[PDB]
Amino acid sequence: AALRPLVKPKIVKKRTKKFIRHQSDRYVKIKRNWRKPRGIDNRVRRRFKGQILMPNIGYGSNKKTKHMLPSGFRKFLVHNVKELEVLLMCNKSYCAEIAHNVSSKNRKAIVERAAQLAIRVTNPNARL
Amino acid sequence: PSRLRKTRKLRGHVSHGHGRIGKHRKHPGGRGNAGGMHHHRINFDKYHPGYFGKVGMRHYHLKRNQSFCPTVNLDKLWTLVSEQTRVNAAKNKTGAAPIIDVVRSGYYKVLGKGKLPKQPVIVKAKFFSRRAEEKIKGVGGACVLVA
Amino acid sequence: SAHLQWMVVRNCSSFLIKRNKQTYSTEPNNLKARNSFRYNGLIHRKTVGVEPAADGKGVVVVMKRRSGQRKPATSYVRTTINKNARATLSSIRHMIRKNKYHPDLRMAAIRRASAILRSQKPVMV
Amino acid sequence: APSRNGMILKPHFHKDWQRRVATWFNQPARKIRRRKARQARARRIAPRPASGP
Amino acid sequence: GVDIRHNKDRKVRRKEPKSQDIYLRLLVKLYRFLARRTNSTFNQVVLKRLFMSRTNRPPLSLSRMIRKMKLPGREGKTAVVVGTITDDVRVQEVPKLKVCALRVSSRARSRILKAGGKILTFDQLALDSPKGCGTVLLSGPRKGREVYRHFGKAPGTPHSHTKPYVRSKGRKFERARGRRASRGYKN
Amino acid sequence: NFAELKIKRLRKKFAQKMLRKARRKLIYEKAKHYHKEYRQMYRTEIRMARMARKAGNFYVPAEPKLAFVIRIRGINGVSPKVRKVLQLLRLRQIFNGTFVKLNKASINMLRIVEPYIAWGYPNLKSVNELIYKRGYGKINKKRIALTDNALIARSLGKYGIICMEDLIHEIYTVGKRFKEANNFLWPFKLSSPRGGMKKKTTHFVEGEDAGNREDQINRLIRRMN
RNA sequence: GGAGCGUCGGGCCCAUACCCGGCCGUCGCCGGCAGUCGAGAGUGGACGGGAGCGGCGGGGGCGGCGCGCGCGCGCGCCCGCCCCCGGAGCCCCGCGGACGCUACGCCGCGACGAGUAGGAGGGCCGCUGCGGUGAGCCUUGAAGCCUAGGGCGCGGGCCCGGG
RNA sequence: ACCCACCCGACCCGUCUUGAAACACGGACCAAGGAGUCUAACACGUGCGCGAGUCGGGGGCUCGCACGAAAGCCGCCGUGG
RNA sequence: AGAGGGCGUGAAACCGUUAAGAGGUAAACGGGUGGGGUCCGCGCAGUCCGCCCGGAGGAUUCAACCCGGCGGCGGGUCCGGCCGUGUCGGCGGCCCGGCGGAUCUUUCCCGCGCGGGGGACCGUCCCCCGACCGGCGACCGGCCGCCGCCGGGCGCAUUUCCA
Ligand SMILES: [Mg+2]
Ligand SMILES: [Mg+2]
Ligand SMILES: [Mg+2]
Ligand SMILES: [Mg+2]
Ligand SMILES: [Mg+2]
Ligand SMILES: [Mg+2]
Ligand SMILES: [Mg+2]
Ligand SMILES: [Mg+2]
Ligand SMILES: [Mg+2]
Ligand SMILES: [Mg+2]
Ligand SMILES: [Mg+2]
Ligand SMILES: [Mg+2]
Ligand SMILES: [Mg+2]
Ligand SMILES: [Mg+2]
Ligand SMILES: [Mg+2]
Ligand SMILES: [Mg+2]
Ligand SMILES: [Mg+2]
Ligand SMILES: [Mg+2]
Ligand SMILES: [Mg+2]
Ligand SMILES: [Mg+2]
Ligand SMILES: [Mg+2]
Ligand SMILES: [Mg+2]
Repeated sequence: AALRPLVKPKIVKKRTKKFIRHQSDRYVKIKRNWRKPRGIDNRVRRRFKGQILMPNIGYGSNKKTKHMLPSGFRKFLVHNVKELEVLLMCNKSYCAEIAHNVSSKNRKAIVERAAQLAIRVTNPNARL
Repeated sequence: PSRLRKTRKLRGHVSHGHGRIGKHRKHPGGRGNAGGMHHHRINFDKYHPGYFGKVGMRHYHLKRNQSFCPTVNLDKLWTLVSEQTRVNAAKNKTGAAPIIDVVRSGYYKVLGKGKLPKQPVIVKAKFFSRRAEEKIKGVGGACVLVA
Repeated sequence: SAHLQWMVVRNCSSFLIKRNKQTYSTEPNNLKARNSFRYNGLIHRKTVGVEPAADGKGVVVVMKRRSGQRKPATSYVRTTINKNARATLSSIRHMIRKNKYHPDLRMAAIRRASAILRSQKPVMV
Repeated sequence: APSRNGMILKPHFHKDWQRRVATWFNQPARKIRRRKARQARARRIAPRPASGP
Repeated sequence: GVDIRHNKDRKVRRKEPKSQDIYLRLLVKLYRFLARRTNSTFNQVVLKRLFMSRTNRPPLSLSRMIRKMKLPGREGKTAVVVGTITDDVRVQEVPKLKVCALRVSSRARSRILKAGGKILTFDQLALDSPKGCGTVLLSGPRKGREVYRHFGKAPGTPHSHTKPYVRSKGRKFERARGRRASRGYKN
Repeated sequence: NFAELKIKRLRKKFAQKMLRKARRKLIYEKAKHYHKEYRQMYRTEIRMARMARKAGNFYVPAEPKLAFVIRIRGINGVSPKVRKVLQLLRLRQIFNGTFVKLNKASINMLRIVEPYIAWGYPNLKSVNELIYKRGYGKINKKRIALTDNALIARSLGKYGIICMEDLIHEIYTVGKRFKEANNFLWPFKLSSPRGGMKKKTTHFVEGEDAGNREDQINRLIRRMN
């Protein structure tokens, strides 16, 4: 019996796999991080068959469910308690994420306030 | 602001906006205004007609203060004086006409552009144009030469 | 004016908080936490604000005078309502509706009150 | 190489000008130094006009 | 596939003003509303002009305003100017006017009020006459900027009277081969 | 104040309803009338011929006033003059159709784009199918579907064209106001020909799909529409 | 007795082409919305005298400009009224106005989307330092580093868990 | 997202080139460094201030500069451009 | 000392080992599924909540109503007074109102025809009261109407609570 979101639509994604960078498989100097290839002869940049795909705006997500977590909320990086009381009037549609840097003593304080306010925390059971 | 300049967007692109056929070589024309007569001739002789060649008289030890002769047009002669000269006149009933020393306000010649208002004036100046004189006479005034 | 100082403040205020694709506003007497024109406590001649009470029990409504802003010490006037939920809401509803005071907020103010009241009771299992 | 209309202009940066660039970061300290000196002379020439003659 | 040139698909006209000043944006906000909701095209012209550049909304002189309102019929009428009203020192007798402008220079303001005129801001014009009824919409001369003397058919091209860009005019800055017939040729 | 206004508002509401009723009946009688007209047209072409055949005689019927023109090949590598004509007929995409009124001028244009089109003289049915199934009006430059008469009337009502039936009548008969009603019909986005084609590249007469196939455009229209 | 060659049928196979639908973006709409009636819109409203089942007794037009949900009407009783939303109860409401309205916002309809060299726009993309600002975070563990952990974004990237 | 399987697709990038998977050159691998800058001059575009003006320098007056080598002011406000 | 004297943090290339999985078309790659693992969320029914309503059980105190007080809103009579815009009257500040002026006067004064100061004049800025008007978020005082809070009363067909 966790916090349901207001409306929980079927999130559909056009593509799930990460776009990866050309020849990032062949080298350790090349990272996965996408770059558009700007070679003159380039299988990829001229859209040949059977190559890695190039990201367009065509793959963009449907505005209704963009940034929507699997639970149905969108994140909002809460940093301290005072910054939670913002979400008070949303709680059905956004969720607090508490930051990495926040100490274990005041993570505890944020979580209990959220629970009072019925704001969904996305990483509550963690630091301890 | 480098932030706002172009080269920030060109990161990634190979030639850096100078094209890869012809490159950004060092000095392809010749440096500066080279080739005015040969090979940049068209530019110079359809945007700087008259560049090349001499004309007129030399004048060796020119000094500009000799030829100093700033001008004022009748158009705005009354602007030299405070409004209440132009007002206390078109009034008065003596047919007085106030004096406008043009040289005081920093002009030597009184040229003839513009309508003058029907209101007499004594204008003191170093030089006058013919028409500038005639206008003042017709208003009902007097030109006054001054050294 | 109102609209002028909104143009000054719309993007720069300390109270504003962006991050993570949302925007919010922490300025007091903004019920709904929004960076809106409508919902912004500082700008408007007439303002509503529904905070919780410092007791732990009840809600406080915070209505702005008009008499004299310029003098922030006296500007806002507060009033605790420590009543049976339904009545608490009706008290705030009248305050807004029957006074003709910022009827834009009416329902938003009621929702806030409702959320405050939810927040202050026995929690869960 | 000139390109379609402009001032056919002749900048004088063909000598070793960067050897002889004279910056002006002094000027404040200069102005202060002058004003201090000026105030000293006034104090020396006691009831005389600071101006000079 | 479909053959259309996608070349001149996007129209280039301005939508909002590029300026960030808050008062001008408030005026725009006002005049957007009036433009769409009214049927007046006055509001639509005023809106369009609020977006345009400094160059593009030149200053109207006093004298040019006077003479445009001197014209037979537009009497007891408000002159409207999206730019600035400046003085003419070479005009003296200034009638009593009604003037709307984004700015009026101090000297021009004195001149107009002294004569018994009125000066309106654009918000005041909206409350007075929302649909621009009884207005003479003017502009300053667009082609006044020196800049336009350098444009056109290039100099050194027969029958072109185009100011060439020259570091300094004088006996020996141009005016030889290509201007004198005595030196080579002339256009 | 109150009941006087209310009654006035109710009166207005009825007056409106009456008007809509009256317009609806008008439409209904125009459709009835065009039904009778088409019936008479069809019969009287037979009537004539039979009377010619009774004598040792022939009835050459009227050369056809209107034709449907389908672009049947694509948009790559197309001559400049051909390309211009195609976009004067409103045939940018492949498999767009349009009605075209025939005349010395128009026919010579169809000839300059022969190998790029199939065309012929459409049936009444063909005109109905096209307009109803794939009729979209050019309304403030927005391709919009003709879901109600209100649209057609709004644009064409100044020509005595006030319903889909009138539109069909004007297109089929090639009336005074053909140009205007035709231009108002956005070009017909037909699908590919089910059952395929014979040969896109060659003329009908020599086995292909291109060129004038007169009567036989109707068969093509069914398989695409 | 083709899985060859010439002439011809039906049938079927599939492209990023065509059609219908979804979703992303771009362009365009004198696009809409700062709070109002109204869908081929072709009026609304005083107010005064005279009256009333009267009306405006005009085209096989097939019809748009006039007609059958009322104009006068039921009630108080031929005369009066035909009344006020702090209450008509509402499909239109002109008395006040979004859940919506960061108006650099929000919303609606169309159309369209290859791209080297090159140009332009937007980056809540990223790095380092400065003025402001977050009653920010931090030995109850900052930076960095690592991670077959969980997620977000078209993407540049980012956020969380564990070490 | 780690591994493995299978069907279909699929040649190595960068580069000059009409044309590169090339029997064209550079490149074993990884880390860190690494190339459109600044000044001056012009031009056009845009934003802001003032407008027949505009202007700021250079200088001067106000402080030991904590922040200041700033900020402010000047019949110098206009010699002058 | 998972900080051991070239010792903070300790990346990659590269190597050892441990675990898992595979292995005749060099490997690696894109699309699509499947199999196995790793952890992550569950559930030892997840049948998820929220309004309103009806019932049957228990629960305290009030809403409704007035009375007393406090505070707030809005209103017109602008009623009374403060407040300020445009206009008119005072020529009243004008010398008890200053600056500016190539307006004037050397009838003046002082210093040497000029400088400084008066004195006229013009432009600009301030007092007095009356009248008209925008009666403007620029405020007070009473009166009115409404709202809210507190305190009195109202004991139970109302009043919320709880399951
Ligand atoms: Mg190539
Ligand atoms: Mg490129
Ligand atoms: Mg370039
Ligand atoms: Mg190169
Ligand atoms: Mg080159
Ligand atoms: Mg070459
Ligand atoms: Mg000196
Ligand atoms: Mg293109
Ligand atoms: Mg373009
Ligand atoms: Mg071809
Ligand atoms: Mg493209
Ligand atoms: Mg290559
Ligand atoms: Mg070879
Ligand atoms: Mg080589
Ligand atoms: Mg090598
Ligand atoms: Mg590096
Ligand atoms: Mg400029
Ligand atoms: Mg250590
Ligand atoms: Mg160390
Ligand atoms: Mg170490
Ligand atoms: Mg290993
Ligand atoms: Mg093994």
